[PDB]
Amino acid sequence: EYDRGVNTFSPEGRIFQIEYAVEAIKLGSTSLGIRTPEGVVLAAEKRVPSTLVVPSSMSKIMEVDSHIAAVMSGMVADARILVEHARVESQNHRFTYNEPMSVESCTLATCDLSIQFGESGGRRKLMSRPFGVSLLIAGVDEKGPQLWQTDPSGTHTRYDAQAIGGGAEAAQSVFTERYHRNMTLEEGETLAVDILKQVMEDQLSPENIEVAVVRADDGKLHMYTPTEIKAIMSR
Amino acid sequence: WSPYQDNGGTTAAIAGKDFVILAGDTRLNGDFCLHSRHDQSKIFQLTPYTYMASNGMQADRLQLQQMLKYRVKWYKYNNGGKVPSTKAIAQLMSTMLYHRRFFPYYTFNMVVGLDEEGHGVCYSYDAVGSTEPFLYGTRGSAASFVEPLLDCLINRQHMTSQAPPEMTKEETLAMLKNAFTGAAERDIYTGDSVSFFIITKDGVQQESFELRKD
Amino acid sequence: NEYDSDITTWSPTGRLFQIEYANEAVNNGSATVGVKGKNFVVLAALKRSPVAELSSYQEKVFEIDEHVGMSISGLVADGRVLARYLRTECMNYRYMYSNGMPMNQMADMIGEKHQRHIQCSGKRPFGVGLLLAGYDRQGPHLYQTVPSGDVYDYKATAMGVRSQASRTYLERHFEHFSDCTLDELVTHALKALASATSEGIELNVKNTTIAIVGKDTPFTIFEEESARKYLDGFKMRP
Amino acid sequence: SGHDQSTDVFSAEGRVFQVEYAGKAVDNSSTAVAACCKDGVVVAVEKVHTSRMLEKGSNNRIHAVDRQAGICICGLLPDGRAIVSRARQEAENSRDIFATPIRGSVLANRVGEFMHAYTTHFAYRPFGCSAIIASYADDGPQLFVSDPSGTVAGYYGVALGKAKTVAKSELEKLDFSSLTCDEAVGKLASILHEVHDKQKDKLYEVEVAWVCDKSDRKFVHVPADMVPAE
Amino acid sequence: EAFYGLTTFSPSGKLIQIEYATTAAGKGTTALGVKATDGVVIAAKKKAPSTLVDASSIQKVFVLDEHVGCTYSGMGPDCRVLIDSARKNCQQYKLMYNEPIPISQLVRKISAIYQEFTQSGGVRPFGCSLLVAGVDANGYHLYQVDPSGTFWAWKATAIGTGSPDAKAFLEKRYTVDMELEDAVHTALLTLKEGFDGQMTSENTQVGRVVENRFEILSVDQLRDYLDQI
Amino acid sequence: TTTLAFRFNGGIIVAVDSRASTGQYIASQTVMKVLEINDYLLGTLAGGAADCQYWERVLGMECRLWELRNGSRITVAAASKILANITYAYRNHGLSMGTMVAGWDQFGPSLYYVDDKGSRVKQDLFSVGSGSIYAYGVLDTGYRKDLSVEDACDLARRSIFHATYRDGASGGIVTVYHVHEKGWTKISRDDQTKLYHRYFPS
Amino acid sequence: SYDRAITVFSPDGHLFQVEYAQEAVKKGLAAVGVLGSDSVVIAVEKKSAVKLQDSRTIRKIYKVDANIYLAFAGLSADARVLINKAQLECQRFSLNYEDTMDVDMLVRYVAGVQQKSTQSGGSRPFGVATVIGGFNEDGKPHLWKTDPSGMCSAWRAVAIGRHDQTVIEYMEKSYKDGMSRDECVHFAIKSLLEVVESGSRNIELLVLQYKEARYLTEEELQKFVVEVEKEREEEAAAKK
Amino acid sequence: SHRYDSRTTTFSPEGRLYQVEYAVEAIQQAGTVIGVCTKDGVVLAGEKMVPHPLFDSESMQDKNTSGEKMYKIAEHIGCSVAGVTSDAYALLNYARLSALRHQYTFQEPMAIEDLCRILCDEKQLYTQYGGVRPYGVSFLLVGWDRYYGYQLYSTEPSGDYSAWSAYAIGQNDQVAHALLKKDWHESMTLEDGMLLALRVLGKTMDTAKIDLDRVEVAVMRKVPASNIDQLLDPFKHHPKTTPRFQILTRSELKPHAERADQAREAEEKAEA
Ligand SMILES: Cc1nc(C)c(C(=O)Nc2ccc(F)c(-c3nc4ncc(-c5ncccc5C)cn4n3)c2)o1
Repeated sequence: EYDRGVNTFSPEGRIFQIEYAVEAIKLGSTSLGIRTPEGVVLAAEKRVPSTLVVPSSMSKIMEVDSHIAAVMSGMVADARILVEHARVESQNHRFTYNEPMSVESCTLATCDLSIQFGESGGRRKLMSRPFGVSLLIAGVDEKGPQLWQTDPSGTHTRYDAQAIGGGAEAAQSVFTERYHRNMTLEEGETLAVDILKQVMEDQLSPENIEVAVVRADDGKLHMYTPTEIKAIMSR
Repeated sequence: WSPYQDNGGTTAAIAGKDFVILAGDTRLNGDFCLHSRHDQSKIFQLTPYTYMASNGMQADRLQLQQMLKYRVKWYKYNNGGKVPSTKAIAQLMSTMLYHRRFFPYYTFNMVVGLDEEGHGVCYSYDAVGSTEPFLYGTRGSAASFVEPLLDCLINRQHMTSQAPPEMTKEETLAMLKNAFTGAAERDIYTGDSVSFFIITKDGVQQESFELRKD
Repeated sequence: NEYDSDITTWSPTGRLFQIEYANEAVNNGSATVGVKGKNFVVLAALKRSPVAELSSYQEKVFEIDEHVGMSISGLVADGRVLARYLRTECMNYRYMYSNGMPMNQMADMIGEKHQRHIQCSGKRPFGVGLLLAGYDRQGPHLYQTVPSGDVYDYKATAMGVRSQASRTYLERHFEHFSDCTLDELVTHALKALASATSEGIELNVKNTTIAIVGKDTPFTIFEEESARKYLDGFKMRP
Repeated sequence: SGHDQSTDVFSAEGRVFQVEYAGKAVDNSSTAVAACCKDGVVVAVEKVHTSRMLEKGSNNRIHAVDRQAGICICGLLPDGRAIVSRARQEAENSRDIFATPIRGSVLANRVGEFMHAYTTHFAYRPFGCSAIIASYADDGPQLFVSDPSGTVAGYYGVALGKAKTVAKSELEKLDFSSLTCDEAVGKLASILHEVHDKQKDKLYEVEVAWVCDKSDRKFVHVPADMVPAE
Repeated sequence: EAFYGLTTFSPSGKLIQIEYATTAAGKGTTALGVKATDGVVIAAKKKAPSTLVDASSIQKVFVLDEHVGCTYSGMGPDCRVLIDSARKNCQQYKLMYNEPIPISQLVRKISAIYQEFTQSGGVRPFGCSLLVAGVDANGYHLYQVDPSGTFWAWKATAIGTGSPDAKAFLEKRYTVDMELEDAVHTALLTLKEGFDGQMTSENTQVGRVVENRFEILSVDQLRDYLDQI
Repeated sequence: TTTLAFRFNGGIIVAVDSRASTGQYIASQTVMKVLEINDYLLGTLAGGAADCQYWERVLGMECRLWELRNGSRITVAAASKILANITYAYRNHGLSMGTMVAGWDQFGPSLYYVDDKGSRVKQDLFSVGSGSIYAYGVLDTGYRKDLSVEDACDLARRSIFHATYRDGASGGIVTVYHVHEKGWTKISRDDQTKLYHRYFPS
Repeated sequence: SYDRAITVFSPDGHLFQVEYAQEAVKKGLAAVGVLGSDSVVIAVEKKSAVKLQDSRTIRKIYKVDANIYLAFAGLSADARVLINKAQLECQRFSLNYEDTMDVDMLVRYVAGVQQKSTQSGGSRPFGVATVIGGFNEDGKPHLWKTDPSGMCSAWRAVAIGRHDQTVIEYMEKSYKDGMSRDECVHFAIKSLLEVVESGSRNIELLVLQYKEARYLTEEELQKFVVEVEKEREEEAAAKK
Repeated sequence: SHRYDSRTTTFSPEGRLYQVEYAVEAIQQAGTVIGVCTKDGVVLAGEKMVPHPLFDSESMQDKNTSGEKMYKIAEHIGCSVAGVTSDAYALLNYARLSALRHQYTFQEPMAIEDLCRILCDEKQLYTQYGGVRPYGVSFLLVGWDRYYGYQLYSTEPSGDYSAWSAYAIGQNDQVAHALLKKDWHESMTLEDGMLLALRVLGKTMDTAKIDLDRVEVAVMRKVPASNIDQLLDPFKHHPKTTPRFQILTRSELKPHAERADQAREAEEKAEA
């Protein structure tokens, strides 16, 4: 329906398109992110459409840089372009300033694109709609391990433990407890895998999901292979 | 009419263990006259631990200083108040110098600052941006005077005498004063008064030193 | 009601309904209170509280230059669009005239930048209100911008959700601000701000930002670390 | 129906409804009044404060456009700011291209022309503000008014705002042939206090400007101690 | 700037905007044209809105160049656009080929604007049907373009209000071996038969192309035939 | 400037001097001519130091982007074509750079030379620079495929040392890099005069 | 120019234009591509042999690159305009890098175009879902599938076109890992024919091996369709 | 304004593009034209409107390029149009420009399948951008090339094209379909092909004793090459025979018309 435009305001003040695009997020796969003094952890459920897909092609966890990972939810068609944008901006920040970009700067550079929607072209070409995707960036820079979140609004927010996608409501319930500030990375592993176990219709299998971890001292991104996830489930 | 001009002057830095001594002569000369003897537009402070000292054309360095200052301010605003490091500033300046490659800046630059482990390092650029990190270095019309002198008292090559102890702030300051008093007596365009900047960890201090006014 | 479909449509009563809706976006943002003294201006913003172990942190206070600063309320995804522009313009001005842009000129710039977006079809008004805080030759200035494009030079103001109580407090002490000193200014601002929070919530270092800008003082933000000088001793004494 | 939704639609009787709705929004704004006193012009506007913490000098509606011409925008303040900026771009050109101060009537013509280029297109909305241009060029004192319709007209004494009829009935009885600005700054200022209702808005204040020979033919704000107290 | 299309297909497959435009292009004054082995004759009817219209200045037979004429029936203000572009395309041809443009190319060029407006963005179709006539290297021609963009190579036609009867009369009084003056006479005669009063030298306007050129008839020349029919 | 790299059974060997002369004055004796693009490619700097540094840094950004997107390391044949296109686009803007990209992709080792006019050749023996004419002489007469890694490194070091000794535009510190299937390692880095009393003793 | 937003969010968070394109896909001709051990095969529905189409052959599996073949499902004209873009991209890639485009990069570029369509002004999404098969320059057969939504994904035996879920969920429980070259041609027919009419002249098959892709001729296809129908009728006699 | 946007290029709830369906239903009322692809030529036989007593023909010199229904696109490509007449001319000019630019670039006659694709991409382009109505016209291209000999393609007002051996578009085209697929064999000469055409044409507009004012025929075959001036490019091999598209007058159709109605009465006498 096209009665109200792409830029109209609702009587409650929130733009219609961004209010609808946030609703499309709860239709996607869930995802997590836990920040800890040792590192940050990103867990997600691939939610394959069939048993035939080679699952390593629908990786919900994309590497943006050797120290910056990003997990998404919603419609994974757009999130790929946000990730290419973050990769280009991070490589530029390494080419110009000769040092790893800061995670908050990557999130800023992502929202800077995600806001540029409208209809009247004129000078610059715009997006005809917001991205129906809520990213989740995690990384390790000098400010320690950091987890940032992004909405289709263009609004970036630093967190400590967040959940996006469908089963995020009960995920925040599991969050309010079972999470102190100074946990161990293994504790984060157990907690995240438990959450995934709790809020998914499928059965948690080492090939079903995907987990990535970024450790502080190493300072590198370390995507887990199914066997390592099996090692976590066996605990 | 050519859009270029050389306003003489010279600068020279020596990096130590936990400090850097930067020095620039305060003298500005035009075509054939002498504009000023109190020119302080050589050494420009970017961040509390980083400076850029440039020679050559004066308008070009007054322009490049503002471009670098605004790039530093953008970096500070995007990174939540994180003042950039010397390494980042030096790479940024090389990138900036090469963008104006076809109508270049007529400056020869040095980005003098402190590294992360505390050690001090200097950088040196060409007109187009060939950076090279090093421990001392002079630029300007008085380069070929001061450089071989420092080469001989710091590197201590060609002397069969065990290496002396590591030079401190006062000793390095005195050595650089020697170099400038010697270069003010054989170069016609150099020296009315030099300004020294001692960059340490607990801030920076500043001193002046007076030369011959001929 | 079919006269709110566009920003370029006048209701039979001469009303722009899209802008009256955009004002509801400001009337639902996080509360902020600004207080202007004789030589200092103090902004106090109420950020989001931690959920018993976890701290969500979002930037509401911005620094625009050495002497300026702004606290936004409403949709932040517009506050950044405006802060980038204000920073760019204060830099373009400090590059030409090598001195800080006067507030009486920056407020007009913000007003025009807003108005340019409420007169075409393919646009929409910024659903964000600003609290500008500055100091220049003429002394401290505290403005407040709305979505419609207006700018108001205030003596003391407050905006955001349930900011009416903050204003009801401020409209008793706003006559003595030209004499209260810095600590007294920040205390008035915090007392006015804590009068807009929920019932069982009180002010503490976890959910408050304090920005200050004055004569010999560049714009300094204050978060948890040094907010305690103004925040650790603080009671909402009725 | 839909015949009153865009500016490019003539009604069945040849009326552009959107501009009538625009003028309806000016009919509800703060009061303004102005007098062309054969040796100068005096504009005086009512500022209705919604808040008693507002610094004096905020929301001033009288803006200088050249040395000698000024604009008082009765109506929507943001749109008046756009018109003031356009008049400033028009007055600086004649001072730049043509080395001469812009004549008052030409400025009024240009401001009207610009206000009317917004009531022809389907993608714009008419300005919600009526301008009062007070100029004193080498052609004598001039007082013009521009409505959101884009129509300009020169007056001897003009009244705008919510209370426009009773405040205009005051200007009929002034002389305007022997009236001097030095007394008009009292007369018009008192007219606004007489017409102003005070059981609706608890906060109001009168701000008046003038351009005559005493101010070196320059549009300035009145000296503070020249407006009667109430 | 309203870049979308106004005319669009309908469930029945009709560009119904074009049907409205072709009805609007048949309400104007009646014009007609006939052919003969020696030349073409165009005859319009200057319906004066009032006695204060200066019948000298209103014109319905437009010269396009030394060899082409035209007349319309519909919205005059629309036909001005097509005449102004047709003269330009007739001069651009003489500029590049140094030869009087043949009629067929002229009609293909101006029938390309009808179609460009029935398929552009934010514009409505034209509402005037032309009657082009003239000479080229391969004889005399009389075409009749339409708002939909089509064109036809008639031999004797009539457009406007009162066309279905004017063409009926033309079916009967036409002859395959007509000389030129016969054509002028029959044009004026079928205009009179449909004329509401009696036509004067300033109530009509004819143009007859003879052997190299169009040459709109003057007032005295047009009179010399009016008082002889 | 003197730069050389030759291919043998065991990998690729790069070797450089470390001096940058501005006409007749020696700017520095520690310029780093081998710009390690990534952990698998080696590019060398010859000609304009600004141009080479900048464009090889751009190429090291583009190889990293390629790896990020596809998830596989870039190959030498494609990493060398990027630089050839970059250089060929500016063939009429006055660049001055001749570089050598040497890598070990999934097709064994490859060594390309990319010029300042877009030239791009693939041979197993290169020596660019102003003292290059002194390397070839000592390089062509000792080079053969089946050299041991130390014997070939010695050939490269003794070949750069003879270019530093006869040429005024080369000298300083001779440095030798080795490119094998696991990556690359800096073999040695020695002063040009301590070599003189090591090759011609007494 | 005309750039009004067409694909906008519905009051439930559903892109009506994308769902409507994915509906126009379901009304097309099927296409079943399976992945074998050392060769990948693709089968297309070849609408009919109407005794009126030119006796000359025209193929329905399009050669996007010397080693990458494509088979679409949906609207035919948009399918051709997408194949042309892909063929231009392969040849630009093997001009900026001297290296033949892998399959995966081509799938990513085509999915990028698909997605850019659903976020541009004045353009509706392409109504095509494609299966892209091929070999890298080191063997490694790859088989990918894109959607009008732009979400590409690598499969092991995929079907597109009408009755999509039926064929997929049938041949997922009858796919053995690591089939032979003559297994695939039997497994491609036996699964595709579960949706097509028994007519043997509306099937067009392609086998694709390392550096060799040849189409299976009429009698070659008959030899296998008879074996397939016999196995199916045997499975039926086993059902009852 | 954006409220009166008809939105031509949108997907309807059932993936159907309404405007393209309406264009198809528009073409159905246009004139029927059929085209049969024989082994030594290809024929296009269509029906043009009833001749008013006052119609004239533009006295065109060299009348072999444009008839009332069939047109020439290049020396070896003819086409026939069905649908909105004045819209077909824009695409016809575009196709002429395309089939001339390829000959400017490559100096070889463009093959039918290349052009048929290059002017169907244009017809599709409007179905996806611009937001304006699509070209509501359908083609029949016939021509000869060294790649596949006599070809014959057919076009939809949606960009898709298909190669046919004998096709028909316009009024009652479902009838001519069932009639052409009824009788067409590979071993059919050109003159027997033409007999098949008119025969099934008269049946589609229901005329016994076919008429010669309401029919238009255009044949595309190879004639022996004509202007071979080998002495002006001694290294240019000119083929011995070149294709020539030719439109039939009254003097040369009447012989083929009297045999068509004679075959009609032949296959009519044997109905009892
Ligand atoms: C396969 C192969 N075989 C050879 C022999 C080469 C080769 O020569 N390639 C090459 C390409 C571009 C260049 F730009 C250069 C190049 N190298 C230089 N070294 C030093 C100075 C220099 N420096 C300071 C002062 C004066 C001078 C002359 C200048 N150049 N220019 C060399 O390639």
